[PDB]
Amino acid sequence: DIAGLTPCKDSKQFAKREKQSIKKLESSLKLYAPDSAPALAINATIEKTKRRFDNYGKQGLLCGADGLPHLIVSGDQRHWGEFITPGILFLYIAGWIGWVGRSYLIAIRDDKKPTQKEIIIDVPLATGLVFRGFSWPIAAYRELLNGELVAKDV
Amino acid sequence: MRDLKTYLSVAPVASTLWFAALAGLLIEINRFFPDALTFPFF
Amino acid sequence: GFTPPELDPNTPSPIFGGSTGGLLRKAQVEEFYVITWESPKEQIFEMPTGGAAIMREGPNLLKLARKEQCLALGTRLRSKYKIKYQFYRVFPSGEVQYLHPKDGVYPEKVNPGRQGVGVNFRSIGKNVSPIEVKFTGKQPYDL
Amino acid sequence: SHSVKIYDTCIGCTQCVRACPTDVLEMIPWGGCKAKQIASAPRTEDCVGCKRCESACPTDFLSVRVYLWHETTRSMGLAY
Amino acid sequence: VVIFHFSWKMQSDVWGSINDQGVVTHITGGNFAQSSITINGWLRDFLWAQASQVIQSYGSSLSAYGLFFLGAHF
Amino acid sequence: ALRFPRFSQGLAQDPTTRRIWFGIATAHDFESHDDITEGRLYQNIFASHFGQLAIIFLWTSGNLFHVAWQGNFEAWVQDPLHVRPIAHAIWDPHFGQPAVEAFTRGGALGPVNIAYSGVYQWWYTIGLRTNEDLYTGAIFLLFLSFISLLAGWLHLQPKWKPSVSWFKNAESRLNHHLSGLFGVSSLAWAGHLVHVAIPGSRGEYVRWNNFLSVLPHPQGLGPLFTGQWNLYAQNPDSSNHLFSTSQGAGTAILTLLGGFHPQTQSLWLTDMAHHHLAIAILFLIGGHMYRTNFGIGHSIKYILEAHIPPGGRLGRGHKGLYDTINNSIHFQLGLALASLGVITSLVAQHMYSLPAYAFIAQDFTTQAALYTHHQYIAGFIMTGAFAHGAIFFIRDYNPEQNADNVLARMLEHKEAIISHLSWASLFLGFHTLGLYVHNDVMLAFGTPEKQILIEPIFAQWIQSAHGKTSYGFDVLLSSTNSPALNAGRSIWLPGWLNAINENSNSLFLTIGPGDFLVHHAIALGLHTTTLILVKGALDARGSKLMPDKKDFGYSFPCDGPGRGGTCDISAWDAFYLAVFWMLNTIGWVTFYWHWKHITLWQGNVSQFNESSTYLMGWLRDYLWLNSSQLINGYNPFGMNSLSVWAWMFLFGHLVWATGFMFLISWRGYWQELIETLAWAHERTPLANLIRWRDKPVALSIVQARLVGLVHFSVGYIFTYAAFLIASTSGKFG
Amino acid sequence: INLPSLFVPLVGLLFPAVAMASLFLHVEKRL
Amino acid sequence: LWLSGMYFHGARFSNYEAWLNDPTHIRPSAQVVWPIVGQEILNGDVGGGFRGIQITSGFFQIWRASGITSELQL
Ligand code: CLA
Ligand code: CLA
Ligand code: CLA
Ligand code: CLA
Ligand SMILES: CC1=C(/C=C/C(C)=C/C=CC(/C)=C/C=C/C=C(C)/C=C/C=C(C)/C=C/C2=C(C)CCCC2(C)C)C(C)(C)CCC1
Ligand SMILES: CC1=C(/C=C/C(C)=C/C=CC(/C)=C/C=C/C=C(C)\C=C\C=C(C)\C=C\C2=C(C)CCCC2(C)C)C(C)(C)CCC1
Ligand SMILES: CC1=C(C/C=C(\C)CCC[C@H](C)CCC[C@H](C)CCCC(C)C)C(=O)c2ccccc2C1=O
Ligand code: SF4
Ligand code: SF4
Repeated sequence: DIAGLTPCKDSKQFAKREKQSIKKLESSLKLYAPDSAPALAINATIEKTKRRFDNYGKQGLLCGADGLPHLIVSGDQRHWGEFITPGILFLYIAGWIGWVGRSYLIAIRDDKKPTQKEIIIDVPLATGLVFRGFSWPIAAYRELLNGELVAKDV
Repeated sequence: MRDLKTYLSVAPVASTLWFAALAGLLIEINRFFPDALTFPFF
Repeated sequence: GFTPPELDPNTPSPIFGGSTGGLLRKAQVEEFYVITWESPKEQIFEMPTGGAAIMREGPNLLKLARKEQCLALGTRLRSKYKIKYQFYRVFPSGEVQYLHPKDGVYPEKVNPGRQGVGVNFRSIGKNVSPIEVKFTGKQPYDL
Repeated sequence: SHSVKIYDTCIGCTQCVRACPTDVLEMIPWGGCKAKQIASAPRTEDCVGCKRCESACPTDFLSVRVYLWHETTRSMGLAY
Repeated sequence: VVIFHFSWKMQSDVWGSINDQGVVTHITGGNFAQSSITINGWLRDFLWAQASQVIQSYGSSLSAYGLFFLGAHF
Repeated sequence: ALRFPRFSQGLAQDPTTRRIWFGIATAHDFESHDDITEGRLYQNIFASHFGQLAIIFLWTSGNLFHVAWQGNFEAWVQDPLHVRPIAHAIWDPHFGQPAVEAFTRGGALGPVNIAYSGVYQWWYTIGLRTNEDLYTGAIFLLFLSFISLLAGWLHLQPKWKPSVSWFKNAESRLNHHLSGLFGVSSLAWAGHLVHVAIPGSRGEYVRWNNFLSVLPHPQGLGPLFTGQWNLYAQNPDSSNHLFSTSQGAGTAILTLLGGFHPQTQSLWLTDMAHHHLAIAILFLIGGHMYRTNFGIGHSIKYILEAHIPPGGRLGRGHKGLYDTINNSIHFQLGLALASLGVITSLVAQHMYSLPAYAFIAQDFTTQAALYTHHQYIAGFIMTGAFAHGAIFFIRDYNPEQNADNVLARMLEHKEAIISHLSWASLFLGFHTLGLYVHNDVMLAFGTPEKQILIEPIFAQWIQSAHGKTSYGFDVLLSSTNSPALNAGRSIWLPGWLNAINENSNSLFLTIGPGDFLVHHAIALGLHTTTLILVKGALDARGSKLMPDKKDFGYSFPCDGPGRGGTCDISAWDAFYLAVFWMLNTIGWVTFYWHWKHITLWQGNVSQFNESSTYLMGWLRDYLWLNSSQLINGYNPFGMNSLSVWAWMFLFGHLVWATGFMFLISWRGYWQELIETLAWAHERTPLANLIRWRDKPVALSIVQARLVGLVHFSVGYIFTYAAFLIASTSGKFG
Repeated sequence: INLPSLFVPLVGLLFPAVAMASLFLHVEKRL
Repeated sequence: LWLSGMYFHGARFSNYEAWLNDPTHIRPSAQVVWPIVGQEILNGDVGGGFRGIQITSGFFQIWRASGITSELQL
């Protein structure tokens, strides 16, 4: 496949690592009582590990000679779920945060003592402002086009 | 009450409450969908 | 134009028990400083080098190894005890040099008998760059 | 001996003179401000380079500038 | 330096396991007397030798100690 | 004057020990010396260059003499792969008997040192075979250094010293250096390779006494002037060819194969001679560009001033740059250091992947030592280039003569440059450290499969584009019908593809996620060091915190505690802080190289692949793991040949640590301590009869920073060199 | 006769001694 | 408040009684970690049918020397 890697579902070292992990987890389980709280916790962890490995095989991740999943970020459409749509999600959230904070700073910049509203957050105004980050992708775009995103005269 | 609200919104207190809420939210999201290495929905 | 007071030996020195912060060989071969004041009453003050000393009634004379020490002592005498002081620089040859207050009035108060030294008639931002004074003995600020 | 310069932006506030710990600066008559005063540096040979005078100057940029130069036993503040 | 001395001396000449015949096997086989007199011995027989426990802690219940080891270095 | 230093009258009057210190640390700063002029400065620089050439020749002559005298060359050439080359003998009266026993190696009669500079392989490849050749080379080089000193002295004397106008003749100097220093020199090297080295690698021993009686080619110079040059490549050396013997030898003197010599695992000598001949032709042609006394050619300043884009996006373009470069010597030094550092790093990168000396690829410790050597020197050269750029800004820059040209416009938007470079550094550091810590925590919890392993897919694609076929990308050279592949199938691609796809050499190593992460660490280091240096340079002339910085010189302690405090505000201090980052970045580079190569030499590349993704792997599987033999160099049960490194390893640990002293504790404490010490000495019997003559004083602030940095760097270098050499030589694999 | 035996002390003890003495005399006295 | 926290953790989230039955056998522990992000590996096998983080504060010895035998007293 890409970069000489093979799918984890049909890879062999991936399955070997899965088996070894479960064996290691089970080794501890046999020491305690069959149905004690530690035994239940260890069983839950084993089930979690099995579910994790099955999901990794299901999503179609690529596994190297090491038997571990590898992430392709070149832009291949078969792997957009590895970096590109999480990347878009991060960009949206981070722009939300930055736009909300900038809106707060611009809103409080007109008082005689703006610093007072900076060490003591004016929550009433902040609660109204935080929701602009839902549509910041549009507000920032029209802010740039309208030419007042960037401070002229500087 | 009014002064309690004022002090309760000061930088340190507000930041700690915000980060406690964020930590709880992220913890719950991880708990429901743990071991997530990719975005499979689309 | 303010004849500076002449240093008067025989004036008593403050009561002091001795210290390891006194004069050294520099006083012997280079220079040392002497400060004099009046102090209306006998009282205990903090020495600029060691512990505490007591000013005698009437004139007091103290010899220090640094001018900065003399100035610190004078500042304490002027602000804490409200005493007028003057100090000199003494060379191993036997010379004495009146130092402060140079013209009878302390340097803080403007006096009509002082000329300007090292005053530039321009803002600090109008100095030439080093390239213009390169390979000449002058510095850009000396101009 | 360090070089101390007084620039014409001086407002004659006198704060630098109060600060010098070796009596290097002075106040002299002048006519370009309200105080008719300006700082002078006639005894830079006793300057130790502490730059305590510059910390007291309220003008922006400074009106008194200390340029550290050749070192002497007086400028190095040595008692031995 | 004091705590390093205490730890190495205790491991070398005091702490250990007793056996049926009374033969004491010390955690470190009494190498302090002969190895602690050089800096190379302190670097090798103390730091290098005894860091194996912490660096290997990954994959076990002591993994937190290795994490804190690296974080403290940072 | 009237005492040391005589070049500084202000320092000679300092009554303290400072006069001595600053007397030594400003001897080569001619511009700040009393009664300095233009011609004086240039003549001093010229003579110092002659002195440097003499020193270099003397040093290489000493290497030759010692290898010829206590060396192993005659024995080494008999079996290059199974005998350790000897540098020089050891005569230390402090050695004990077991030390003498342990240090006698290489078949010597006493304790000796095993050379790791790689001179044996280099001298063997070029044609030197016996100790007599080494002796002749050493004598010739001693003569050469003597002649260099004679030239320097001659040009010092009046009536031979060039004028300033001569020094500033840039066009003629460029013409001669391109067509003469570079072109003719490479032409001569190609001549030597054709006449001596290539015959030497085929059995014949061509020397001064018979090189006129031997034809380098059976049809000498006939093909060359007739134009039928292919006759010089008609019979290459067979792939079953032992190096210094005629078994399987050819007659071609120039070729272009591209692979390696199968036995020596190094480049073909004929290919190298052809390379040097070609680039000699290129340099000779290109060195006729500028105008001199013959009325044809180019004037550099006109080319510069004519390169101004319409639309004024670059302002006045390069107008006025010729005069600011020709008159500013620090500009010239900065440009030279920049280019030199770039090509030194290039040498480091190319020497390990395309070895040119026979049997050096099999000498692993030599390869590692050379790579680390050249990388550290390149880092120092780059840091120096930036330092001298800042120095030029301070001293030789004229704002009015550079009005609105590229330099002024660089100065006037420095803040955007600095801020964006800061953003790049922040991004790289944040995400690289985040991924490393994530993987490390993941392995702490026993779940390696949950790591964020990103495949360096772009680099793998580039490798595939070169012809490698381990990633299955099927790109140029790795495809089958691509024009790029088809164009060179008959020249060099056979050998090149044979070498690149062969996976026992270092020609384009296979890469994975660990390589991705470490390369991004490298990028972080480069960007942060560039940030520090660029910020120090562009703000050298002054900033908002100190607008009149240009009048305070390149290096000064501070501006006092006023205005919030002005510690480390000079450009010298920016360079000072950048040296730490340079050391850190080159350390990461060499750690990566050495770990990858030590795991490849063991046939255990997997181990690196698994353990590189997380930092604990670096700490345990590399530093702790490869440091057992070194620390065991000597122990309570005796010592072996590695003890000398084990000692140095500790020595480098001490120096570095004492460096932390001058960097943390500052002047005032030490000054007061020295004052009380002076009192004590003056107050004691029998010793007050002895009197110091320079008043003791604590080290200056700038001097203390410099001394601390020097300790830091010396300890860094010594400890890493000890570790690298002991670990690679301990295994010899 | 062992050439190293003569020179190692010469360059490690005699040479530094004479050089340090001469340079101390040069640096440390009024001219 | 710190001491009260100590005693409460020893009372509820500890294997104090198991250690009391066999001191040399069980390794003292008075802290467990919730299973959230795979950190439950830190709940190591300390003996006495308990999984937690081993404590080196020496509280178990103090409680034994004081005469505390049950968790009601803690
Ligand atoms: C381990 C040692 C260390 C570390 C980690 C750093 C890290 C950094 N240095 Mg630095 N430096 C060091 C040693 C170090 N330096 C030394 C010894 C010197 C010689 C004096 C210098 C001199 C130096 C200079 C001159 C400069 C830097 C700069 C920087 C920053 C570059 C920007 C970057 O990479 O993004 C970030 C890199 C990171 C490693 C992120 C650190 C923060 C992480 C995410 C932790 C977050 C906190 C976390 C939530 C836990 C909080 C705990 C709670 C109790 C608060 C960076 C933060 C440059 C700079 O400032 O950038 C503009 C700069 O100019 N360094
Ligand atoms: C810079 C090159 C260089 C270097 C690094 C060394 C280094 C060394 N030499 Mg050596 N040497 C050299 C050149 C060099 N040599 C040359 C050109 C000759 C003449 C062919 C010799 C002849 C020589 C002999 C006979 C011996 C050594 C020996 C030694 C070793 C012990 C110290 C010693 O005896 O001092 C060096 C002794 C000398 C007599 C050197 C004189 C020759 C040069 C011209 C002196 C340079 C002085 C100059 C002012 C400074 C140079 C610039 C800079 C490096 C400071 C030591 C590792 C001894 C040894 O074998 O080790 C066990 C020994 O007995 N050398
Ligand atoms: C062709 C290369 C070259 C040249 C010609 C110059 C030339 C010059 N440099 Mg420069 N520089 C260079 C490269 C170069 N540099 C590089 C690569 C760097 C990066 C490190 C620097 C960084 C640098 C700085 C920061 C400064 C200069 C300065 C100067 C000027 C005065 C130097 C002087 O006299 O100080 C005297 C010489 C010394 C103090 C050197 C003695 C101390 C060294 C570092 C100790 C050596 C290490 C140690 C002994 C080895 C270990 C010992 C043992 C254990 C083995 C001068 C014109 C200074 C200047 O004033 O600019 C105008 C200045 O401040 N340079
Ligand atoms: C490895 C790092 C290192 C080292 C070696 C030292 C060493 C020293 N520190 Mg120190 N210190 C350090 C780090 C270090 N420090 C750091 C990082 C800080 C920052 C917090 C400090 C802050 C600090 C302070 C504030 C003070 C010291 C003081 C001292 C000195 C104490 C006097 C003494 O021990 O007598 C003897 C010296 C030693 C035992 C050191 C090694 C000497 C070797 C064994 C002798 C070798 C001689 C050899 C034959 C020489 C021949 C070589 C020839 C070629 C020249 C001593 C020299 C104190 C001091 O100055 O004393 C009054 C002091 O006040 N340090
Ligand atoms: C500060 C300063 C200075 C300096 C600076 C510097 C030094 C910088 C730098 C820099 C650098 C050091 C850079 C580098 C670079 C490089 C580049 C930019 C490149 C490139 C590219 C290309 C062109 C490519 C091509 C190719 C080919 C050919 C083929 C194969 C592939 C490749 C891609 C490789 C001075 C003194 C002057 C002045 C003042 C200022
Ligand atoms: C696709 C991709 C890629 C790449 C890419 C690239 C390379 C590009 C780019 C890019 C670029 C070139 C960018 C840029 C930019 C620029 C600028 C100039 C900007 C800006 C912005 C701003 C300024 C903003 C601001 C703000 C916001 C909006 C947010 C919040 C608020 C604030 C205000 C902060 C890769 C392959 C890797 C992978 C896959 C994906
Ligand atoms: C120790 C120390 C001192 C005191 C250092 C002194 C007094 C130096 C004393 C060293 C003596 C002279 C012996 C040094 C031996 C050297 C190896 C000799 C080098 C001389 C030539 C070979 C270059 C400072 O003055 C100081 C100032 C500012 C910041 C940090 C510090 C600081 O750390
Ligand atoms: S630097 Fe200090 S001593 Fe010198 S003039 Fe200023 S205040 Fe006075
Ligand atoms: S402090 Fe500045 S403004 Fe005030 S008198 Fe002195 S120089 Fe003038």
